[PDB]
Amino acid sequence: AMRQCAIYGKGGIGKSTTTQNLVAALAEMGKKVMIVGCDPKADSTRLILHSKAQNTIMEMAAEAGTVEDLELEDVLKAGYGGVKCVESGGPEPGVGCAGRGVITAINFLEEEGAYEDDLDFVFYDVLGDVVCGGFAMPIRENKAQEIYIVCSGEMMAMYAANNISKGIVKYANSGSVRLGGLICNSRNTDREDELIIALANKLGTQMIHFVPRDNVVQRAEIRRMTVIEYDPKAKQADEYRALARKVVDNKLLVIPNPITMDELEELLMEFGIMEVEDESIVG
Amino acid sequence: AMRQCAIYGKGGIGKSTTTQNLVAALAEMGKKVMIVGCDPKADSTRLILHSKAQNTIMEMAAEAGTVEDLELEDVLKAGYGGVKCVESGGPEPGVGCAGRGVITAINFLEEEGAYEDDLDFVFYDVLGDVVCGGFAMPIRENKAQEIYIVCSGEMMAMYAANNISKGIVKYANSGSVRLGGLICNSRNTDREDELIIALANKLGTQMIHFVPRDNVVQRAEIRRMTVIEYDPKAKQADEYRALARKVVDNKLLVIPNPITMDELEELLMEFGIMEVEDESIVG
Ligand SMILES: Nc1ncnc2c1ncn2[C@@H]1O[C@H](COP(=O)(O)OP(=O)(O)O)[C@@H](O)[C@H]1O
Ligand SMILES: Nc1ncnc2c1ncn2[C@@H]1O[C@H](COP(=O)(O)OP(=O)(O)O)[C@@H](O)[C@H]1O
Ligand SMILES: [Mg+2]
Ligand SMILES: [Mg+2]
Repeated sequence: AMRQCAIYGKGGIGKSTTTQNLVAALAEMGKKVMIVGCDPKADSTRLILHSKAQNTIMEMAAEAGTVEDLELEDVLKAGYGGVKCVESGGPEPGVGCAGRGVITAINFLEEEGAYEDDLDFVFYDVLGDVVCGGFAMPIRENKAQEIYIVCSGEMMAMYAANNISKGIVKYANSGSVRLGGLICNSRNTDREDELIIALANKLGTQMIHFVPRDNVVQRAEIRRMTVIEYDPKAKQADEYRALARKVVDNKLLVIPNPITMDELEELLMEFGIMEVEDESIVG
Repeated sequence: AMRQCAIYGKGGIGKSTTTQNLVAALAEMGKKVMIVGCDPKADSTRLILHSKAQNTIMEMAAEAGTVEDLELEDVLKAGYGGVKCVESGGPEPGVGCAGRGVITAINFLEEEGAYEDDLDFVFYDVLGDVVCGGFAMPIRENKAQEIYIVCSGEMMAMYAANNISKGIVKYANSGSVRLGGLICNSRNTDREDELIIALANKLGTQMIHFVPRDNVVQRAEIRRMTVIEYDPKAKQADEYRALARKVVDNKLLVIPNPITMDELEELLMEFGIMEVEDESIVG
């Protein structure tokens, strides 16, 4: 068996940091994992590969001739813990559709047998600011059964979580795409954990983990590593191991109940997030 | 004469707060302004209209029959300082193209003569996480001559600024779309002003204003107002008046020089943004 998972969320919310660290923790447990980068930023695999980034399927297809010309053994790259890595890429700004590379990449990986019987997990790291074109494809075409949304007490982050949830509902008449959980990537603000638990409950899911804000992430990433590899003893390494454990153990996969903007505003005001003057722990 | 301006930037960076406050300051000066919301979040006019939000052209066209059926006098709404307001709207998550409403809205406003000879400014408030479909239309179809990008020391915010700049370059062989400036929306971090000045210089533009992080924004917005209307004496009201003055006075409109991710990473490391442990002013 293999579990096809996607990590969605607004830009800069922590999808790639959270995904690569979660996947490093899964590899540390003995899981076989593939990361498929589905964000035009195309740095979703750099911490596994110890690299600047990774050349994209779009770039490699352009050099080879066509995508069907590429070899999977030439495309996939293995890094920390034997984690397999691939980047979709996408057109330059202002051209066609920012998500078109995701469609090409997932279809190529499926056609060429990348989904080996011994993989335990695939994680798609997907841009979530718009739910359309190739960014919607993992939901619309039933590629990722378990959606985990990285979010925070930020209105935009919660709005994005709600829109991804609407996408899941839209396509629920076929396939098996479900919301698996919210991951709160901390803004170091009072009652943020309570806020995302409350949002999860309104959507019908759970807050699968509260990831603290820890500057060790900046120190590991300057060195192109996951915290798991950079400092296995770090407090934050144990946080990603806890998230990985709860993902492995998770059995709650729902058709979510999207909320109104009235409900989103009520949550923010209920937990006093917009009335906070300073961080929970200054420094 | 009228100046067609667009405010771009990543989600949650401060486009709508900055645009509505800038435009309130322009109205306070005696300028005639229209805001065109080009973000599916569709809350780009609520602080001018004292409102929850505004019904969108897509919503109103669906109720009327077709868009060509709508009357401009029924669509535009005036709020604080006589500022005229309209929202594009867009399809539900998972459908067609998130930006399609922007195309319909701008074409309708142009056809129906919304661009009255007495308007001094139009501001499009445009989603900037992807530069494609209707989100690219204001650049591709020469609708906004002056692009101002709201950004911060956040890598994602600078990446977005660079991608919007690539879009401007892509379409520079026709029309007159130019980069007018970066607006730094402060994260209360050391040397962030210096970082965005340095980014502006590499792109060939300027940092037109450094907008401080001020919790008075949360207090005004809870009451559905700009800071300009909520508290005309506020320190932050004078910040938006300074931005408005520099926009009125700006004559630097360039074809930008997009940078590499290497250059973006070099900027972050040069100004020590990722090595900071606490905010510049705690609290
Ligand atoms: N838990 C965390 N603590 C500290 N910094 C974090 C944490 N999670 C993410 N970051 C930082 O936040 C920024 C954005 O994270 P990233 O995963 O690249 O976002 P996305 O992939 O959603 O655009 C990066 O600078 C990253 O190092
Ligand atoms: N200068 C500022 N100081 C304090 N809060 C701000 C400031 N600018 C924006 N905000 C807040 O940041 C959030 C996002 O701003 P918004 O303009 O809605 O972003 P966007 O339109 O780019 O998605 C809102 O909660 C807004 O009140
Ligand atoms: Mg990423
Ligand atoms: Mg907005």
